Amino acid sequence: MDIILGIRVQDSVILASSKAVTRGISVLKDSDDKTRQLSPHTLMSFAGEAGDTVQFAEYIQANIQLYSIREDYELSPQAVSSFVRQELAKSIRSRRPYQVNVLIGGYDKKKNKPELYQIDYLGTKVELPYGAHGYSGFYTFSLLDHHYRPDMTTEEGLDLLKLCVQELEKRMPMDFKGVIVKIVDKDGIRQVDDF
Amino acid sequence: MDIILGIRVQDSVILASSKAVTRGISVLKDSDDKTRQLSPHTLMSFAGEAGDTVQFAEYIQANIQLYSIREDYELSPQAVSSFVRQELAKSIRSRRPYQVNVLIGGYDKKKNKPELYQIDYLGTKVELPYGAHGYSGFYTFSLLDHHYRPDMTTEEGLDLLKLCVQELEKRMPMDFKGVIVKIVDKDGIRQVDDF
Amino acid sequence: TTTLAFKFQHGVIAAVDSRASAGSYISALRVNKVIEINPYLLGTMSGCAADCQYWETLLAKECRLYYLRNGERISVSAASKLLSNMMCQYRGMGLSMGSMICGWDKKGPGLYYVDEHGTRLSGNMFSTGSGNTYAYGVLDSNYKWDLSVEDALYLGKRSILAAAHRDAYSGGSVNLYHVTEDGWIYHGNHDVGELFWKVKEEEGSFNNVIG
Amino acid sequence: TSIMAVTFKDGVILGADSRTTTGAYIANRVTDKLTRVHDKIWCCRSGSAADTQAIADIVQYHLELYTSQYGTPSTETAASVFKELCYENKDNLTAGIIVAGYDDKNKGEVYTIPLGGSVHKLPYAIAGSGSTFIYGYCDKNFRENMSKEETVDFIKHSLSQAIKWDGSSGGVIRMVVLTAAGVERLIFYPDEYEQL
Amino acid sequence: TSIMAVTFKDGVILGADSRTTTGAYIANRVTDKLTRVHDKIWCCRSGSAADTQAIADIVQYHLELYTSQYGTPSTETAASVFKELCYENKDNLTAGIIVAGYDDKNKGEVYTIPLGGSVHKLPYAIAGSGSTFIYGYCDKNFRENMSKEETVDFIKHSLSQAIKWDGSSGGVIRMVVLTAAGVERLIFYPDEYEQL
Amino acid sequence: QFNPYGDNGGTILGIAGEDFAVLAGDTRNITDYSINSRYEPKVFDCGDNIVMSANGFAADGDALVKRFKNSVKWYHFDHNDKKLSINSAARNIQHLLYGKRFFPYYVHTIIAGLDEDGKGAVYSFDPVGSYEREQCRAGGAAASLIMPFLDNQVNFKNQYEPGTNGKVKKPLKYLSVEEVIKLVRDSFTSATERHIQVGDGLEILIVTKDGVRKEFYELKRD
Amino acid sequence: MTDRYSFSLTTFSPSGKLGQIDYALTAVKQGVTSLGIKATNGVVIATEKKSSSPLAMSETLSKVSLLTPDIGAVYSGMGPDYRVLVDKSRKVAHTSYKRIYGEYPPTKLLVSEVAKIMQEATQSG
Amino acid sequence: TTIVGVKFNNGVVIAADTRSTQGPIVADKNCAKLHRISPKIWCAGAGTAADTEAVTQLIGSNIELHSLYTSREPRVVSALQMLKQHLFKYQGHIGAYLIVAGVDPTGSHLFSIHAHGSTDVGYYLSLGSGSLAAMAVLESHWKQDLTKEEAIKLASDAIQAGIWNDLGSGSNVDVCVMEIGKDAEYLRNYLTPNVREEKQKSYKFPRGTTAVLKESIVNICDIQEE
Amino acid sequence: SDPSSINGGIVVAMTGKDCVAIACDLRLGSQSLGVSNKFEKIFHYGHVFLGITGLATDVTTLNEMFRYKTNLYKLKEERAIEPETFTQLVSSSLYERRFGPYFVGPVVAGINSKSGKPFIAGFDLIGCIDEAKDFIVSGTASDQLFGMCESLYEPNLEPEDLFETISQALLNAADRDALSGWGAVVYIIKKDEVVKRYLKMRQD
Amino acid sequence: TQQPIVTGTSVISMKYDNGVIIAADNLGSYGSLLRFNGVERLIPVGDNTVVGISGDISDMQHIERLLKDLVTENAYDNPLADAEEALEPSYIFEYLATVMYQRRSKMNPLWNAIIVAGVQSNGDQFLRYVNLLGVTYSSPTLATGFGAHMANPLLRKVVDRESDIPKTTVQVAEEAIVNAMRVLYYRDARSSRNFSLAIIDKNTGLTFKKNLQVENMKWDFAKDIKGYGTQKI
Ligand SMILES: [Mg+2]
Ligand SMILES: [Mg+2]
Ligand SMILES: [Mg+2]
Ligand SMILES: [Mg+2]
Ligand SMILES: [Mg+2]
Ligand SMILES: [Mg+2]
Repeated sequence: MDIILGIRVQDSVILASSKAVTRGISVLKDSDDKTRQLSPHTLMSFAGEAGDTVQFAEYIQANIQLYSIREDYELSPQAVSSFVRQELAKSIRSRRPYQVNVLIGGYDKKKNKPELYQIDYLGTKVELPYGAHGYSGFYTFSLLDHHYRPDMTTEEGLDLLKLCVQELEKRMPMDFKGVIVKIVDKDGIRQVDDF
Repeated sequence: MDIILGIRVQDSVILASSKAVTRGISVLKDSDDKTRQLSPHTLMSFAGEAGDTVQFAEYIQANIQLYSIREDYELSPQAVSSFVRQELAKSIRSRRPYQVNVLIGGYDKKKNKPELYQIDYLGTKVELPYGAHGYSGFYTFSLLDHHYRPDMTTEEGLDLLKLCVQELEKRMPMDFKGVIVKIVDKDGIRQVDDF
Repeated sequence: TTTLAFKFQHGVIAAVDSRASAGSYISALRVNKVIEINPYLLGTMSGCAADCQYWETLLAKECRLYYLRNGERISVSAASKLLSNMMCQYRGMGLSMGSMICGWDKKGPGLYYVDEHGTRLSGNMFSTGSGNTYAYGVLDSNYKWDLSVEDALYLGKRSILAAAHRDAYSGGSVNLYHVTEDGWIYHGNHDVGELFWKVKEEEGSFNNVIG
Repeated sequence: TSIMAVTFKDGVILGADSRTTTGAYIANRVTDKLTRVHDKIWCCRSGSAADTQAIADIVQYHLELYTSQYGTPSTETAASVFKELCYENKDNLTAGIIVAGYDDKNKGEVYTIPLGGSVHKLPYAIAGSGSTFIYGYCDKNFRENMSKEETVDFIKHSLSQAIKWDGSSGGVIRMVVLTAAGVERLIFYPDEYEQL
Repeated sequence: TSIMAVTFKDGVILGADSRTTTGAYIANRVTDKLTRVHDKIWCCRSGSAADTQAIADIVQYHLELYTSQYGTPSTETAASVFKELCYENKDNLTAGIIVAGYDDKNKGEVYTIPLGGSVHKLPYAIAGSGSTFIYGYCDKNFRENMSKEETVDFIKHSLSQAIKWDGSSGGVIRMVVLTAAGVERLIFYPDEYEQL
Repeated sequence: QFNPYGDNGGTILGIAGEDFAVLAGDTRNITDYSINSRYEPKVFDCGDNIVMSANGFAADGDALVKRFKNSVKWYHFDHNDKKLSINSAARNIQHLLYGKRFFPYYVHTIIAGLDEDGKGAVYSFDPVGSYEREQCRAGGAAASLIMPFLDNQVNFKNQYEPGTNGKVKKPLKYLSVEEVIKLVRDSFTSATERHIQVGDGLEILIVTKDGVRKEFYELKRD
Repeated sequence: MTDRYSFSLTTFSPSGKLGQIDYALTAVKQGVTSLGIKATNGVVIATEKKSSSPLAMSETLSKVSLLTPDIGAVYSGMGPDYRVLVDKSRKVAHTSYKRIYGEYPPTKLLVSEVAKIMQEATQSG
Repeated sequence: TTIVGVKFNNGVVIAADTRSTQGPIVADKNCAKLHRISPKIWCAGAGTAADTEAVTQLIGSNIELHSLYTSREPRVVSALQMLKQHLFKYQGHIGAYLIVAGVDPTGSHLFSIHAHGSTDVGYYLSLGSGSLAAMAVLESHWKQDLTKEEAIKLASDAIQAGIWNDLGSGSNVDVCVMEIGKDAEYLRNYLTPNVREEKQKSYKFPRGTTAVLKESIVNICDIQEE
Repeated sequence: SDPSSINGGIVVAMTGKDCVAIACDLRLGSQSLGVSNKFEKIFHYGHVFLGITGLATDVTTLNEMFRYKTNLYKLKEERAIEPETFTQLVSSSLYERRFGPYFVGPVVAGINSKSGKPFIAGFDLIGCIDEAKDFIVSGTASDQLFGMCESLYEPNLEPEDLFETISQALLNAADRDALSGWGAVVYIIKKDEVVKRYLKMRQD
Repeated sequence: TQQPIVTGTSVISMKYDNGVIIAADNLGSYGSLLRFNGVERLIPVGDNTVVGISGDISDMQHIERLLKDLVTENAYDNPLADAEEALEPSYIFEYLATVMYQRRSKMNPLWNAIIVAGVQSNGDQFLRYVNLLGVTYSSPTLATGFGAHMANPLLRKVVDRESDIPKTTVQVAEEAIVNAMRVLYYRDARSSRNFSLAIIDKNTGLTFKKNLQVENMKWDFAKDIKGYGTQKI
């Protein structure tokens, strides 16, 4: 559970997350989905220490779902990201912090804009056109810095994402067993089943 | 420079060695040949600490080539393996030991028999029908224990080897960038250029 | 230790070795590494025996209380989650646990891997312990969904044997279980010493070992 | 530090040097280590200056409250309060205290409370880093029921030697005399005690 | 260990206890710590028993070879040889040695060689773990040009106190007298010196 | 730094028969190279036809036995003087042990008795409370010396029937109480010869339907 | 200083003779007679104690020497050369045998070691 | 290990137990700890067993050569000096702790040696893990002008104290008596108070109990003629 | 990490009536991984047999060293080395590496060709000789072997009875050791015949 | 967790036919400094029990106060406080053992080794040990610290097993104890010449002996010992 990438194009946010889970010297699973839907138009991917990642993600999910029911209203991606950041900033000075890095990809229905937020385990939040955690950015950012436009289509974003994964697969020592790719737009969240 | 496999079939010895070389967090090369021809019918593959592997391998090569010229005669695989073992046993109690594990695949022209020797950096020698170093054996030996016969053809040995590599590629966390495969038989040493 | 479990057409197979060691000394030749949580739920055991025994025996308490309250059998997903949440309570405290929760509920046969970190993975095939790499080799090359109960039982049995042979800390005997919708069925204790020679002759495998 | 208390015919006398050090630097060369916890119950302090001041202040409070309720406390009672604080908080304290007092019923008494917080009633006591060098001298020269003048000489000569050999000790020799007649402070300067 | 050497009118006297310990166990209660390196040049040993024996043996060899070539060595020369070994091998030695000797020209002399391998000529010297407790007593009671009987009493009383307070010291008090008249060994038992 | 644990040595042995059970232990108590006692009882009758020994760190051993004896007393109070069955005792001891999972009783516990069908029973515990019913179990200092001998002489491991040459195993015939006691005595005599912490005396508690009986035997005192 | 004689002092002459060895044998010829006889249950070695002066105590000069508890030696020729060879022979019996095998060497092998030492004084510098 | 030495009227006696251990396991139940440096100089060793054996054999070898060189019987002070200078040089890394005793033309002697190279003189000494048990006995019963019989009794009693009370010591008592003007008498297994009792059962197996795969004759003979 | 238990393995030797026996397992491993089931640990130089447990590279090195030395011995002495003499040679050779030792547990077994007396001996890694009358044990299951031998052994066993005793001692000890097993060999040694028997055992 | 500061060395004891004997020296050491010489380390409880304590002296004084409080507490609302409901040695030991184990279980031990010697109501001898770890054991002879290594071997020669107890008189037992104290004074660097000895007999009750000294010492042989090997003078 180490690779997560995100890219915000014209009308959508695309999140790509690796499928591998390793216990010791053995790869236990090659189809793991490192993501949770927080609301119909907000998706969060995650990576960090074993256990903490899913526990934190599900805890956030429960809280946003609770808010949605109470107010009969979907929080904006910005509001959700701020809530998540505070929880991590809270957590870093706890007895045992939650070692979890996240990307939040959401489509704001009010502003009609896609939004990508990158938050690390310290509670360091930034809004970006594209982002990553760990070492993923070391391999991929030079390609994204070169090819990225803000007026890219979803299809062009997927093609640039394929190039990023290919570079990861070439130069990265670990085998991460490919990625699951999900798109967040005005119509909601869907998974690209062939990548 | 981690994965090296060996299998002795009816009339030949097959050595499979990974192609990857890693410096830090970057894979520098995906076509590295972790092997040296010691004599026309003797091949040695190697794995261990960076630098030491090639230096030790080339030092052994030079010594066997020197012997070949002096006596106008090719040493038996057994004789070469004993020479190599002594050099490593010597090395383990040196100021700075050579951290190198080897497989020696040779065809004995006198006995008309293939022979595979496994020697670790301590100078621990064993003659085996199939062998490996490090953790490589943890993934592959259960397949070899099941499928291996001493009357296998070269083609059957290659097929069993493919199954071993496929299992490594599935359950190993590291991307070792495939393997270079070489065959040692009565006619000498040749490389399988499509694997 | 070597434990495995896998899903297939007519349920899930669970196979385990039975060795316990204290360093190089073999303390036990016959520990039971499957806990019969209840007649419909099984749990494997690797890591600390006490943690596995205590927390899964307690899981059975929770699953029984669940059925009394709701008047319905607990799912494999829910049971596995109750267990994973007990672990997260003692996170960082040193618990050592790695087991497969095996069962059959409304969604069919189910199999969840749970460990001390709180990890909770659904899957078709899992193996844990010092000899898991050896068992995976036999499993991956012979596994089909289309397996018969007879062939599936042998596969899990053969996969533990592979580990018992090569792994120094695995051996003793093999325990088989088959999980159906009507409950788990025990398929005996099988000495590895006797099984090895039997399998060697019939199958032709382990040619390198003299018999 | 070099401290001592000595019982004699008319009561008890406390003695001390005046040097406090931070490593090899003398942070105070005119320290008063003879500390009043009650009218005629005093103590000599050694170890952590913070700890022994904190302890002595708490004891002074306890004995002041004791006096308001039950009248004048005995020297044994004062030593017991010191011990309770030193023993129960032994993990977090570095204090070596000698307690000395004069009753009319019991006369002069001396109690030493070393690091562990044990109590030992003695005819005389020596403590502090400099005391090590005068175990021989004090054992050979102490007599019971000495006169005031003899006891002053004994303490003066003893602490003189402790100061001479111990770098952590020095300055002036302070003394407090506890008798029926009252409380008398004495001070002796280097030019006096160095020529002994 | 408690050792000392004291010059007096007719020469010099060396003194020592007889206790050697391994931790709290007394491995030898009748040790001879007064060792002969030449006829009228002796030494008191403290520190590592292995080291001080090795050093003393080497010195004895050096002074034996010196004597064969150049005649009787001075006490200063003996101290110099001790110093050379202790100073040059300071990293690998734990030795505290007092050297004492009698010449006719120089009479009684005492040299102390502490851990670092420095040399100090003194009228008298004390060393060993027990010496700490008698710095005060010895400084107050030593006089120059004492008689043989006075010097014996001074050493007996001094080492008695060192033994009394130091657990690492004990047993018998051994003494060696170096004068023009010759070499005399003395021994004093616990029943004698404990009642002093 | 304060070490709350120690090692008092000692070796214990539990064997389950067909209608009986024995729990044996040496009576020597030690620290380092010293003998504390040549006769310090280590196997205890806890009531309800159950015998117990908690071997290793004696302070924890005594504490656990004391608490289990207490648990038997309160089981009678709370459940109308019902007899505590050996399986119920075993599960109860697991909870006593696991209750201190993060500051364990540094002992290897063995209990012995009869099950509810009258058959011999032995249960074996690790320091943190994992347990199992077993036929044969040695514990403590010389456990590694004794268990291989028991595998061979109780379960007839590696023994085959003469003439068949490995084809037919030696049949697992049942052992009498006299036969078991012989194997116990020879186990401890052999352990005494080769292990410095084993010696002085051997005390055996034998459990049958008639109750608990004791037997004592001298061991070498060097 | 330094031993600058790093070359052989014994060399072959045109006739194939090693002069210094022949001359050493001549010195042996001038030496006092010594003999040895082997019996079925023992061996005897003997020689004359040719005393250089009657004031000399000839008991203090040992021509027959113990090498090991079961091996003895006698000589003819130069006495001082013999004495140092006995010293070397006694030592080599320990260093090259007893400290290795925990027993004294057999006669033939101790002889072999002494022989080697004498050979080297015929070739070394 | 328990070893002692005791002086008496006309000589000296040394004694030792016979248990050698690796950790809590008894490796040998009848070990020989009384080593010979020379015919009338014997020593007993505690600590690292190989070191006590090796250092004794080395100094013993050099003592023998010295005796042959000087035409004199070896002296105890020579063995002592050579042992200590060897042990000092190795700065305690050679873990030999020895009690050295013997008779020579100078008289009878008794010394102890520590691994770092310090030596001591005494009339009674004890070394090893059971030295405190042995010394307790020696301090209770030793006197001046002991006879040969009294010294042997005292020495063996001191070893017995170690045998019974020290877990590091056990089995038998070995003794060696060195008297002036006499041959040293080595008394191997002088006391035998720890014989194992008969076992309850015979564990002799029926022939054919063990399963066998292959049999073959091993050629231990050399290459044959013809 | 511990060099004496990386590879695993065991050796046991026993004396009988006019005979000796020496036996060993066949396992070589890399900690948990079993590498070879044909790694014999008993060698012979003439009629003297040497078993070696411990670090496998040192097992091989020492065998080659003692073959080297016993061959030179034979050429010079004009006779085969005896068990008593060879024991001293092993001890001497091990102690010369006092401060950089071979991590091994050697065991000597043989019959003196002149006296006919059975002989066994054991060593620690630095050369200390254990010359037992009854039995010697070595390896990662030495505790187990001590337990087996102490109860199973009785003096003056006939060759074929000694075979059963030593075999059962090895097998059952190895089955209580994770790092021993994977086959076993037993040598039965008489004054002028030696029989070698491979035992059938569990392969886990 | 702490470290002991002021400490007391060995306590030694044994059973004899009609009761028990216990002894301990009067020293309070401050490391290698023999600081306090008038420390009583045997503390009687009633007329049937003596508790001997070694180790940390501040903790000993605390235990001494607990035992004093125990006697006070037992007398409360107890008409038979000086008869049938008096404190037994077994009651006193079990209480101390409970406290010791509880304190080690909180990682804050009383840094002591304790021997409770006494005679029960029925005349039975009581002798049992407890220490900072809560470890308890009984034996015909018991000793702490150095005494365990040097005294026990000597005392076990008198009473080697249970059956030797009725054959051992009070004179023989006291003689053995006194000799053991001498041996400890020869060989323990943290011992003193002055000691206390207590006898609890089922007939003659509690006899407490103060200000005893080690006597009949052998030192004369020291005069002949010269050098460390080769020295003659
Ligand atoms: Mg960030
Ligand atoms: Mg839960
Ligand atoms: Mg503070
Ligand atoms: Mg000053
Ligand atoms: Mg013993
Ligand atoms: Mg296995």
